[PDB]
Amino acid sequence: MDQECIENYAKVNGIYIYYKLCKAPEEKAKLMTMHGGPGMSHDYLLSLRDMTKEGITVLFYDQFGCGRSEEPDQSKFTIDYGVEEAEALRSKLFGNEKVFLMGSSYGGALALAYAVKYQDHLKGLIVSGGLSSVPLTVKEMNRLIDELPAKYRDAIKKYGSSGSYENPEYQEAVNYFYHQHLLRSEDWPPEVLKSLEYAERRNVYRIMNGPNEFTITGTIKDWDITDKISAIKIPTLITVGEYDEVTPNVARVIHEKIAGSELHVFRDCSHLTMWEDREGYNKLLSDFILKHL
Repeated sequence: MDQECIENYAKVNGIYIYYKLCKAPEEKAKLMTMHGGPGMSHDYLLSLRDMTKEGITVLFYDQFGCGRSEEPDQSKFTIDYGVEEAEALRSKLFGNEKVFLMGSSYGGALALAYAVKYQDHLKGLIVSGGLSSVPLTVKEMNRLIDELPAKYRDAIKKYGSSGSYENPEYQEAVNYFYHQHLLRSEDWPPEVLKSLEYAERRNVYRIMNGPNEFTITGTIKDWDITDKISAIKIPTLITVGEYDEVTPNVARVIHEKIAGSELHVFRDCSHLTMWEDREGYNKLLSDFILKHL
């Protein structure tokens, strides 16, 4: 039915990286996945496991410094290193095979940076709630914040300006935003909480990203490779939720640059669409993958 995903410890260049590879039956192609954050874990992407019964193998893993993986030197907390970490893993794990790369959110940005350099080692590309620019994302998130009820908006422009991220009136504003643009479900699945827990437990999120989804003061604050992605020539699927915290306008910019790419906006979905519409999401991706073998 399913076959017990297999877990193992790697050792890519210098450090220990955890990776879970759920295989076949009837191997048609492999799909490497990249969780978001930066600084979350592979867990919230587990819903994509269903695609194994479609002949698609889904490779999971905690990126450097995340989840179960060990973190490297701080100077390596970069998207460029994450790229080399992914390529290195692929090469050491699949030799010279071609593969499909999916990316969620910051994982989407990482996937784009990967593809830009190693699309040669790539069969297909999927970007969900991703971005080619952190400054653009931030400007869009600021608009979403301004459409928020005066209370939560004012609470963000007050306690956010004094570093009072711990303040209750501030956390209450973060939950409202999240339940509107991060995940629009009653019962947040367990896998989502584990990744969230992991984000706060390790040091990647705090350093590379910042305090939260809409306060990106970390090291990637100026990252923007919008001018490089048009170099991507492989088949590409871009998805984004209607109420997505990383807005569809952000998704459009990626779409415009990658010729032949398809763009899908899931209605009534936000950022974590794998959970909001698990079935149409898994279907859309598996259809895209198979038709591009």
